[PDB]
Amino acid sequence: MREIVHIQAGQCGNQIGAKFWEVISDEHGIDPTGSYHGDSDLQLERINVYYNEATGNKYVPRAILVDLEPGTMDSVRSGPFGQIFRPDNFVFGQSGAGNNWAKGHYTEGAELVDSVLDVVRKESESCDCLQGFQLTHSLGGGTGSGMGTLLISKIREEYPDRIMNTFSVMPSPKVSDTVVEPYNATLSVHQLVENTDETYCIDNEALYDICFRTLKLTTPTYGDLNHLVSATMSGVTTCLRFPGQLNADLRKLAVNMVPFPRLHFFMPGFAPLTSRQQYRALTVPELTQQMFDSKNMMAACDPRHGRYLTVAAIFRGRMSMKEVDEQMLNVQNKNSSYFVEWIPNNVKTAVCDIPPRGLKMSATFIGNSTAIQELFKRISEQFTAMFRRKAFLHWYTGEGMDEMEFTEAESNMNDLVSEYQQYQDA
Amino acid sequence: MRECISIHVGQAGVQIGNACWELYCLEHGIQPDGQMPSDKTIGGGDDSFNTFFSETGAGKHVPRAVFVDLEPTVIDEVRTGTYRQLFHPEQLITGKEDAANNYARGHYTIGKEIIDLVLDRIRKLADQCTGLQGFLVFHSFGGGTGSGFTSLLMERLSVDYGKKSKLEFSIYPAPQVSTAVVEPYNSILTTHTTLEHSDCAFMVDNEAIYDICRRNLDIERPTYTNLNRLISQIVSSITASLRFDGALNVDLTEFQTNLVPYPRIHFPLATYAPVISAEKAYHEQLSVAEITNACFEPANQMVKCDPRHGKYMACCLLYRGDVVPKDVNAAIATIKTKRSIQFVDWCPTGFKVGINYQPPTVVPGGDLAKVQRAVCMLSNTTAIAEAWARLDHKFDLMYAKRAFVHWYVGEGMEEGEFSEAREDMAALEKDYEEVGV
Amino acid sequence: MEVIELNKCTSGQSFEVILKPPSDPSLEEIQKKLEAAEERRKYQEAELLKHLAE
Amino acid sequence: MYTFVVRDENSSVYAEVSRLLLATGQWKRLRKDNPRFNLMLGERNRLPFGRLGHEPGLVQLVNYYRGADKLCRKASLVKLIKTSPELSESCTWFPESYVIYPDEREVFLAAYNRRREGREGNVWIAKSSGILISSEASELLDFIDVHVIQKYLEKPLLLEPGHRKFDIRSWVLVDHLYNIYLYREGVLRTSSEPYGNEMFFEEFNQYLMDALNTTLENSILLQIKHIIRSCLMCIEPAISTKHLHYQSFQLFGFDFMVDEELKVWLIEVNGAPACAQKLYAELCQGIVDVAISSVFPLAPTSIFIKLHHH
Ligand SMILES: Nc1nc2c(ncn2[C@@H]2O[C@H](COP(=O)(O)OP(=O)(O)OP(=O)(O)O)[C@@H](O)[C@H]2O)c(=O)[nH]1
Ligand SMILES: Nc1ncnc2c1ncn2[C@@H]1O[C@H](COP(=O)(O)OP(=O)(O)CP(=O)(O)O)[C@@H](O)[C@H]1O
Ligand SMILES: Nc1nc2c(ncn2[C@@H]2O[C@H](COP(=O)(O)OP(=O)(O)O)[C@@H](O)[C@H]2O)c(=O)[nH]1
Ligand SMILES: COc1cc(Cn2cc3ccc4cnoc4c3c2)cc(OC)c1
Ligand SMILES: [Ca+2]
Ligand SMILES: [Ca+2]
Ligand SMILES: [Ca+2]
Ligand SMILES: [Mg+2]
Ligand SMILES: [Mg+2]
Repeated sequence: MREIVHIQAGQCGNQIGAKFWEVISDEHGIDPTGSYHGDSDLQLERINVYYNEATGNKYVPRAILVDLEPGTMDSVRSGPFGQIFRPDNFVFGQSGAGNNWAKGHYTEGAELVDSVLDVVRKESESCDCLQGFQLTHSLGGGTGSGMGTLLISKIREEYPDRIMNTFSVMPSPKVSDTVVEPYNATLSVHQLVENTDETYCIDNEALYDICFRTLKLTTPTYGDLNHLVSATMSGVTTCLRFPGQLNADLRKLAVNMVPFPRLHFFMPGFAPLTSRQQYRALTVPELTQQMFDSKNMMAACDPRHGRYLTVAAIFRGRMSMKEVDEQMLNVQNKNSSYFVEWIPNNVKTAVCDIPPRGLKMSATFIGNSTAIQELFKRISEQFTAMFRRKAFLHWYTGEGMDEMEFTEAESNMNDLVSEYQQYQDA
Repeated sequence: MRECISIHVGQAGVQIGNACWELYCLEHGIQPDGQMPSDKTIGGGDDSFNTFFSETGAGKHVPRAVFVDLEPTVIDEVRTGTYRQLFHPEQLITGKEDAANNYARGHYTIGKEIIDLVLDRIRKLADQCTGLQGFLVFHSFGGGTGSGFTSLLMERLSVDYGKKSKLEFSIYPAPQVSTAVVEPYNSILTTHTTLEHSDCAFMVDNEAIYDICRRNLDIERPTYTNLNRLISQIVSSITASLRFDGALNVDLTEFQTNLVPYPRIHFPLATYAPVISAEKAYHEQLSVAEITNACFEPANQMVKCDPRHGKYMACCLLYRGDVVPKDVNAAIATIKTKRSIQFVDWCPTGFKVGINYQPPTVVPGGDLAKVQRAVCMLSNTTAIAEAWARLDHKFDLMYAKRAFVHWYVGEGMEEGEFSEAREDMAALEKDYEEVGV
Repeated sequence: MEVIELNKCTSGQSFEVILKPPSDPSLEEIQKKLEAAEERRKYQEAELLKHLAE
Repeated sequence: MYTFVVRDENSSVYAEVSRLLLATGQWKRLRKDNPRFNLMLGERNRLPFGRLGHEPGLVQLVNYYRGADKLCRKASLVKLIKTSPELSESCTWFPESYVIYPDEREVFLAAYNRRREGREGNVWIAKSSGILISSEASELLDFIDVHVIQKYLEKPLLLEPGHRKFDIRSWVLVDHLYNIYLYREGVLRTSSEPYGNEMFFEEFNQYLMDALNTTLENSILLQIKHIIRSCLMCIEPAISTKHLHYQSFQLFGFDFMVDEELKVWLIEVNGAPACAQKLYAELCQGIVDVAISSVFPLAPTSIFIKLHHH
């Protein structure tokens, strides 16, 4: 009875978090009213990992919705599955964070963090055995970025022996709201390197490139971007939600994916990515090849420019597990130079019989690759371009921060890049 | 009659134990409700099957077993399975947080919280014993609980039951059905701590079981149930001498006497034959000579290695079914003229043979075909050191970069315990080389 | 080729065939090492909470 | 696309095999410690046979037979030839040897004293696996202070004109199926002195026809194929990889002497032989054909003579 407490913070965190709950509720047979109407035993066997059970055979997501402004959370409450959330678990302010990390982390967000920890405490106190937390947020804004990392630090203080997992959306000039996004992301990465066990790096650059180049969407919207995030988040949590030969939890994922404490930033990948051919049947070799293809990576990093430390693959749908193991071993034997030799058998594959909605079969890729340094190099370059002239810093010094905190954040992220490059050449 | 207590630790130990106790009930005619119509001594008796089963006043035959796991989902299947009525809740011990594939967590952090509860439940089984021989411990090498809590338990069993014997059934890690990258770490850590507490350990490599299931049972992708059905047959033919009338390996002490001349070299190689597919309707029954010769084909061993490039210290042939002594000696006389069987100079070139006329029982509807005669060969050959060499090499690759070490130190382990454990394994590899080279 | 120790019964038969003749830590020590690892766990957690308090 | 690793840079034979494998476009050389390989061109010493055949989804082949050193070590060959029921019965083609540890000291002197008593040829050569040849047993035992004392062929076949001594080197390939292939080309290494120094079979055959009115096949090669077959079939139950988790092939170098009565004697077996310069291309291609491509096929006479056995 290992429960996961889910937390979504900010506009992006609440939008990808709400889509996550719509998607997995459908897979587990939970209607918007919280009543189960599925037809499989596998749907409910591990339902307690993400859902509480209220009276009347209702299932309530163990989710906490946080934002410094009520706008995005009103959209959730009016959204499709908005009535499935516990009403007490809506914790919101009124001022907003103004796309400012300092407001989220220091001034506006400190004012609201205590009532969020109160809701976290009530959910944790009714857990038979808490695994830890998964957080959805962006790094380019203010609430998810600044207040989200403040939550992570305070949650660790009260729950130092629980796993902290984040779905962190990286900013990109291709999909940009404000120019201060490299500042907010660099400050957040500093916090993530220290206080999370597992971060799924969801780069908006990759999501945009996939929509534009692969899915042939000339003008991608956030809904299009979040369609990929929903699909990826469903796949990476499959082995936490469904019974199988390999049952995972948040700690087993961290132990096996993270050889060194700071290198816990993962490249997600998904196949198929089909443009609306949605009826055409994909073979197991095709899923395996696309799953490792860089055009299916959600972190805008070319894996062939680095080496894989660890890889977790999950195949969903009814297929030959014999053929799945064949194709996965074939990819390793064909491209053996891209897997580090000092971690033997660093690829593990799992199979779930239940495919996601609208797919006869799929494949999700969780890789800890050294190529992820490309993502942090990109942010570090965008950061340095402005910081060398102290551009836009007054928004942050006006909230009490000083420049030294920026210098330390950039230094820590450069170290992270160097640490990934170190084991790429080990 | 002297009792044997079985202890199943972790997912691999529990799921294998469930398969073994199902097979035991089929072999002894014990129904899932615990009743045994052939047993005429109601609520007692000192028969051979009473080594593994006690009896209540109602006639229920209860296994002398205890299942322990640091999480409840695997043992819950025992509470729900066909043989749920066999056990009482005190025998099924579960925790909250499992070891998360981390030896340090199973041994230090979480095992320390539950070690007293397990010992108290084992004491309750030991008090019902008029003369306990010792314990049979089933566990994986790679699991956090199977490695971590087992080595803690084996330490405490040597304290509380110093004069008792402890035999091991260990699942050597294979990547094809593994669950963690750190199984080499956990395997070496638990071997170093358990080495001086186990009197005899039977290693089963999942790689060998997997490939035997593929090539002899025509199973495309063997699952745990496939592997455990085959493992349960091998465990049964090993423990049969404790559960039936016989004269070979009748108590746990004889396992060490007949197979372990040197205490550290206590890992006999198991070879089993024949493995016939049940889907194969037309089956030609193999002879005594054919199944005995199959005991020397590396493709039939529970650990893949080459006994030709090693030395035998001890060999035991365990026949079940229609086998007569004369047929064994004619098979051995033929095999010695053809096979490469090199014994150490300080041991006699010979075989201790045990025959039980009852043929192997197969689970109804299973993958294994019923045969007229089968054999399990237990041979302490230095060739099994190959498995240690492979495992130590995988350990050396990760440890050279200290990869994943922080998860162990983060639970209170010291980095020095790794090198201390590795040096012991280096000494063990040297002990095998000094014996057979 | 010599067959010795032939013991027979209703359940089966056993014997030996020869071909060629030849030519613990106390509970106190365990408890100290387990508590030592718990101390190192508590120390590392205390340093963490101290860092977080800063 | 198959993968292979090179773990013996000093091997001139398999440096050429590696060159040919890459020249096919369907083989890829990995780092020497990459375990995800199909073929291992391994090292001569301490080859990790225990780690072969354990990588999932890979058929692994090595260029050495585990246990073949019993044939390629001089002391081991003498003990094998003396104790094996399949060889010790005959051994009319192997010179009288004795393994002397620095033991058959008494048995050597027993046959030695008989030769001096009968005034027979009593010259013995001592060697290891530094050589001394002497007619006094005292000088032999003192020279070795493990060695073997072998009878030195006092009446060798001498090529003319030149009165020169020679040996014959034959290359034998044993594949994963334990087929025994004898390379059609051997070499004769001439001593160049009265009792580049390389004579090949075509000339040697012509000499035997001109000088002795016989053929290489009839006078020498039948005994060669008999000795090669006897040595390799003897150890087949000990080294075969038929039902093993990995497969083995190996190239051997057999060394023969011919006495003046056209009788062939075995001298040594080489587990890591080099080839003749002229024959490197042909033999290495045959190694790829019958030993490597047989297991890993790619997308016509034979340079080998298949020694038939049951
Ligand atoms: N043959 C066989 N092997 C198993 C079985 N279950 C697990 N294993 C092996 O055990 C190893 C993993 O150890 P587990 O027993 O699953 O882990 P654990 O003992 O429960 O401890 P944790 O890691 O904390 O969960 C893998 O190498 C598996 O191949 C089983 O039912 N049969
Ligand atoms: N019994 C014997 N009678 C005559 N000559 C002998 C002999 N034993 C060895 N020789 C001589 O020594 C040669 C082979 O000896 P040896 O086994 O030492 O070769 P070697 O190992 O030193 C180098 P290679 O392996 O290339 O032959 C023969 O070709 C011959 O000239
Ligand atoms: N993929 C995705 N990215 C988003 C979404 N909403 C905002 N973002 C990104 O998040 C950053 C803006 O942060 P935001 O969440 O709006 O700020 P916050 O509400 O203060 O936490 C920018 O990089 C946006 O591109 C969304 O729905 N999906
Ligand atoms: C396979 O899918 C998974 C796996 C897991 C656990 N893990 C990751 C691994 C990476 C490499 C190797 C080598 N042998 O084992 C493993 C691994 C086991 C957690 C999970 O939770 C999200 C989903
Ligand atoms: Ca305010
Ligand atoms: Ca009774
Ligand atoms: Ca003891
Ligand atoms: Mg916004
Ligand atoms: Mg477990």
